[PDB]
Amino acid sequence: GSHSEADNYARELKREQEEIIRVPDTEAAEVAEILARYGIEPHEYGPVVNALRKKPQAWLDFMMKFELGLEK
Amino acid sequence: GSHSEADNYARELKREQEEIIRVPDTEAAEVAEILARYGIEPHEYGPVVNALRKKPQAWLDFMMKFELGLEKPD
Ligand SMILES: [Co+2]
Ligand SMILES: [Co+2]
Ligand SMILES: [Co+2]
Ligand SMILES: [Zn+2]
Ligand SMILES: [Zn+2]
Ligand SMILES: [Zn+2]
Ligand SMILES: [Zn+2]
Repeated sequence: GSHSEADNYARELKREQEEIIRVPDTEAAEVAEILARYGIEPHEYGPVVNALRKKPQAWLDFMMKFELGLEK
Repeated sequence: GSHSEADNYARELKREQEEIIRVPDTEAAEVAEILARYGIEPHEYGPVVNALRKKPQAWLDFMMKFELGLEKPD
């Protein structure tokens, strides 16, 4: 039986959104840590992390592409 | 036969660093176009571009991952 490239991503998209809902602060922290890898200081990344928090699908996209390294 | 040419990474790492030198402005508007996809606004991302420009090593690694979707190894 079949393993769609659709199924794997929807399987990962589910997990991640259940993660945004159940522990949203932890997920913000994951964005901080990715940006702070690039010597970007909290005063500089703070507002970007915040700006994602308010646009949950964009924030979800950003985990998907930049935390997990998967695409649509 | 069995392959040993410098991999995509090693290649794009050369091209990205040169771009950063020759047209830094364009590479800066590249970050804006990337962050802008996720609804971030200039007042939000402006300082992040501004921080990266002042750190060529950071800026190269950022473009690699965010523009080209490749990781620094080790
Ligand atoms: Co500062
Ligand atoms: Co570039
Ligand atoms: Co370029
Ligand atoms: Zn996750
Ligand atoms: Zn997580
Ligand atoms: Zn090869
Ligand atoms: Zn380039």
